[PDB]
Amino acid sequence: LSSPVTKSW
Amino acid sequence: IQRTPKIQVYSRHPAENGKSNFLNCYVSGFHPSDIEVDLLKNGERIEKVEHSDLSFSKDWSFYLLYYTEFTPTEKDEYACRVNHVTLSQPKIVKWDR
Amino acid sequence: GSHSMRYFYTAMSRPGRGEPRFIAVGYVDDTQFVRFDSDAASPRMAPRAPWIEQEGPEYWDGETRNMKASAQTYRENLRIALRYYNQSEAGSHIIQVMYGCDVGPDGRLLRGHDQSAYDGKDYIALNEDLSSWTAADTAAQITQRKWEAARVAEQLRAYLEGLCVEWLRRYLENGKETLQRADPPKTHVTHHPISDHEATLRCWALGFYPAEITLTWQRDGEDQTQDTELVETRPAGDRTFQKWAAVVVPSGEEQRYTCHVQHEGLPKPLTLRWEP
Repeated sequence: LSSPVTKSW
Repeated sequence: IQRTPKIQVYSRHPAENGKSNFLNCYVSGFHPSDIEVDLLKNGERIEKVEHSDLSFSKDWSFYLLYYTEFTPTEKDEYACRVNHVTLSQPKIVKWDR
Repeated sequence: GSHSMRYFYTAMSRPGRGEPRFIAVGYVDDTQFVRFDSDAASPRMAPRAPWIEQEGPEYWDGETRNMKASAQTYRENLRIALRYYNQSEAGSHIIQVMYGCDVGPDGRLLRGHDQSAYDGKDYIALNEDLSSWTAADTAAQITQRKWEAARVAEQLRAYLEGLCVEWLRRYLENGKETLQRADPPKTHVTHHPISDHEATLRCWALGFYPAEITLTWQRDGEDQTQDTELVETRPAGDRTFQKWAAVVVPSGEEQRYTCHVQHEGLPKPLTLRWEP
């Protein structure tokens, strides 16, 4: 299951 | 900024003339990801060659497996032809059993 | 014994040729089980291993939604990266991400990973504590300050310690026939003269899983690392892998050379030599 965490640079 | 592909041409199983098999061209260690790969039978491009989904190694360099079904003989010559932004002209690697 | 789950994202911009391509793949150990490609006719998270196919519509729809959200986020990240590096909008650039978890035999978290790159170089990495960051340069430091302000490391830690390990355990159980089966190498040594006083000995390993293997040549019991030609471990296409190691030896000295093979599927390391 992939990560649901948003990572905006 | 750019890394040229390593190329291996090989069969899935040990080659036996007249027996069906898979011809593989594994390109790896390259960056960026755009690459052109052809499988050649006697200098001519094999159609409907399949390939793996783009992935990359721990050093961020990309790898792809191109493959097609084939039946090796004693006369037929197979090769892999690779082009990449790092290459001035297509590099050709001959299949050696 | 030990296992890993890893997701790999590639986001590649392509000025003049539409929006950046986003491709995601998921692996358990050396077995790919899912893929997503924004360039597909109908982009969706799609099965690439038989044991994942049993997951229901909620799984695939949720994963597809997550992948499209991720694709949007990383297109935006490419735009941002352009600004951080004072780069023009005319060039093609790549963001890569690899993340996931390692667990031991008892299924407990060994450690987590979340590392990102820009144009093939380290950009920013979650430290092993899963609470701090290592930025490679001043741009990545900007990103780091953003993630610290937003406590992103906390959310990542929650994922890596929670869902990542739990679903990895689940996958290991559903695919135990293959994911928990090691296939040992089939090994042999070939001999080809190159001249009247030198010959190549080549030690072959075929059909093994997982990919991790050690092939070494010894002469009179001493490792020949500097003199050994070692090809990169390569996939056969049937889940298994291949590798060889070659050494050039003086004619008549072949029996002074031994090949040593270490693999998880072998109860003990193998020693073999050329058998004329």
